[PDB]
Amino acid sequence: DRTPLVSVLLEGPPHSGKTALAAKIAEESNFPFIKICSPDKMIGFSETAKCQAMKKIFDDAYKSQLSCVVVDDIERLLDYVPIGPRFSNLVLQALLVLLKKAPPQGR
Amino acid sequence: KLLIIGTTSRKDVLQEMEMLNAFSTTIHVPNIATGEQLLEALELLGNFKDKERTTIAQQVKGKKVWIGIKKLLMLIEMSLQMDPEYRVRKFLALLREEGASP
Ligand SMILES: [Mg+2]
Repeated sequence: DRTPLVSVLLEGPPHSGKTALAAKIAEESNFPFIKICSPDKMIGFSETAKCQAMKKIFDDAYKSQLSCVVVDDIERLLDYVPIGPRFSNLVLQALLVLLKKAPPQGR
Repeated sequence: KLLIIGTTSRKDVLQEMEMLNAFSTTIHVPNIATGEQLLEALELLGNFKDKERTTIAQQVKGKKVWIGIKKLLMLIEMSLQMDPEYRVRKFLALLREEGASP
C-alpha cells in the first residue's frame, strides 16, 4: 500500500516478440479488469481523437478494485519518423501526465 | 489470406523512414545493359530490319549501354518521323545523347 501505482517497460530489438510476452503476463494475472490499447484501431485519427480515446480507456480502469493496462508500440502512438525529427506533442504530454496520476483511494 | 504488392522507384529514401522493416522481401527490376539484349528487343518489337539492323550492330556491339524499356518505345517512335534515309542516324544520335553512364 505505500505504492498503489507501478509501471514497467519491455525493450528489445525489432521482430523479437515483445507483444506476445506482454499479453501472456496480463492473461496469467487473473485480475478482474484487463484492457489493451493498441494503435491499429485508430487508423487516421488526429491528435485530439487519440487523446480522447486514451483518456476513456484509462478512466474505465479507475472504476474497479485492481486493474492492468497494456500500451503496446508506443513509438507509433506518438508518430515518429527519423527525418526531422517529427512527432506529436499533445499525445506525449498526455502520456507523461497519465503515468503519475494515482487512482482514487484503495484502488 | 491476403497479399500486398507495392511498387516504388526510390529505395534509399524508403529505407531511411524505417519502412523497409514492414515489407517481407524485395525484388529488383534491372535495365537493358548488354548490346545483345537491345538487339533482341529491337528484333521482337518489329522495327528496323534488313541492313539497318546490321549497321546498328556494327556501331553498338563494342560498347555498353544503359536505357530503360519504357524509354525505348519513344526513341523508336521519335526517329520514325524523318525521311526514309536518316532514321538510323537520328536514332543513334538520340541513343548517344541518352545512353549516359554506361
Ligand atoms: Mg509490436
